[PDB]
Amino acid sequence: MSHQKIIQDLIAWIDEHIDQPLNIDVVAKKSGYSKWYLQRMFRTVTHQTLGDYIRQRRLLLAAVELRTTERPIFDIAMDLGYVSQQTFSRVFRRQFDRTPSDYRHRL
DNA sequence: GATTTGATCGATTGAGCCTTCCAGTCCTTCGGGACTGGAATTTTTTTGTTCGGAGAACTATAATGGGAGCTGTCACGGATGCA
Repeated sequence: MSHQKIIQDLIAWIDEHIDQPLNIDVVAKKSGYSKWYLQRMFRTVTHQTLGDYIRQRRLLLAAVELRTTERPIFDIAMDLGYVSQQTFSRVFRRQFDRTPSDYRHRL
């Protein structure tokens, strides 16, 4: 099996258990690889970060789960990768130049 | 609820550490799928012998008419063949 098939399955791996408390080290058990072999191969194809990749969409899916539902932000930290809200809001201001609170108020 | 700061898990990746994925080439080895001579075997028809079989003429005292066990009791009738 060539390597361009695996990252097609690696992105067919991730988007189904984002509401789960998921990490990179369980991907390496499911893909059988080591913990380090995931992060070299993503740069030949995407030229982005795969360590922050599973952390990017826990903003992007909390950009619709907070947006559609009436969920408050202090349960997003304990499940979607963090421990407190003071770090979750900072990753948003580097990505899309916004704060989480005034992200919904903009119709 | 929005942000400011210290260090540390992870690992931005960079090199550095190690055999297999598999086209099938080829190998010496060997009984199968090619039909075969030659040698054995067994009938399958063929040849022949011969004992019984079986067909056949002849048998010269004189012998000159059978019945031979039948039909033991249906009676009514419809045409018949005489008369």
